[PDB]
Amino acid sequence: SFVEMVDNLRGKSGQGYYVEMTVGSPPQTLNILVDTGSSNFAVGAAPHPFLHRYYQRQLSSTYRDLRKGVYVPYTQGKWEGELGTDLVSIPHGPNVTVRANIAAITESDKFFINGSNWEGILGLAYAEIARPDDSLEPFFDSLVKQTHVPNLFSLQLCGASVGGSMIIGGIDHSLYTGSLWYTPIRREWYYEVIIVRVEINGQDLKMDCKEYNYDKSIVDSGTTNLRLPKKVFEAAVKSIKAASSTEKFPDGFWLGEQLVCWQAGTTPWNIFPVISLYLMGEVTNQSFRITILPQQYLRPVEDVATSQDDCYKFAISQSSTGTVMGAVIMEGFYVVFDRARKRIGFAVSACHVHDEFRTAAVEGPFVTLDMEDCGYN
Ligand SMILES: CCCCNC(=O)[C@H](C)C[C@H](O)[C@@H]1C[C@H](C)CCCCCCCC(=O)N[C@@H](C)C(=O)N1
Repeated sequence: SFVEMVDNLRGKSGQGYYVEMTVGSPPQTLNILVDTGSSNFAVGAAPHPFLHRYYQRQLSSTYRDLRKGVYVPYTQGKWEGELGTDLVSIPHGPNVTVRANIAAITESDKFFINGSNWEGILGLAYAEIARPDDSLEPFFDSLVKQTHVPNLFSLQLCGASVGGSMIIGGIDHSLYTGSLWYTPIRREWYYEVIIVRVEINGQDLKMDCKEYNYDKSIVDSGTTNLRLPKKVFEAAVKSIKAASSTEKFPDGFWLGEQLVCWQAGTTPWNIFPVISLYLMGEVTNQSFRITILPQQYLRPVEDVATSQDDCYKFAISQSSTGTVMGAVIMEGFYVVFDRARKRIGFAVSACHVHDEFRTAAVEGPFVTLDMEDCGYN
């Protein structure tokens, strides 16, 4: 019955993917952003210039107040509100209803996005990072505990205004090609994984692999870019710069502060390198790799002015809180969050965006010694 969930995600490029949900009785319809980078379910519950609608507790007969405040800070954006519970369901998801924790957003800062079309957020990670603390059971945990929905979900994010699928409770084989490759969820808080090697156009960056996970490495559908720790970010940009030297860039471009353009249909993709991220595998000394095409880290940005050229923004940015594999990475694949078996699977997506002479891929197996040493402690 997964076909009913295919194509249940929508969104605007760079503004997150959202799924439709209903909260309260009678059911209140809202678009909720899917965030594997957090664990709190929250919805705008008070007027806001960027919100077209919001959760109205006074109109729901099943709403229960928990009489507790809550605040949640993200890499960018934050909100605070009032905790409570209410009945929730997903129209284009499993046919079930569950009572879950809901944070009614009363105040926010740089959280809601103008014209994004979503009014709430669904944190799909674990209770360990839930606010105010791990006692606030996350939505998916509640779903799994109250219903017969298996403990896993998969995300198929399709880039270029964007669409995709969140298959709740299973894997839909019609959405990917080739084999699924699994990497262990290191610890159950963020969906933390371990990167064991990085190559750019087939050349190893040759850094201590701990640097790749310096602090941590997570998979986050709620982050647009591929975010890399300082040292790693610098090595990558240096490499990407050198490979594309035969072109001129505003330099602010490499910081994501300025976009580059080219005459329509003349983008020199061939000069931008593919990036291969090797992830720890399921067996001893075994890993696999996923390769990223420049069409993924060069996010298209429409030019409101003279819509004659194709412009793009560099979607790889520096981080101080570890590596973040955002939409830039996920859009190229079918990603399975197999909580039950504590692993995350990757497979080439059916909606992959491949160029003409190169192909995004998930390949294995590779042999890699001392992978455990790649994890930061
Ligand atoms: C409270 C512990 C968990 C905190 N988790 C996070 O902060 C994760 C890593 C980031 C979240 O996914 C947040 C989720 C944000 C609020 C909402 C999605 C907004 C659409 C994408 C906007 C551009 C973007 O890329 N935002 C990143 C920088 C971001 O902060 N992402």
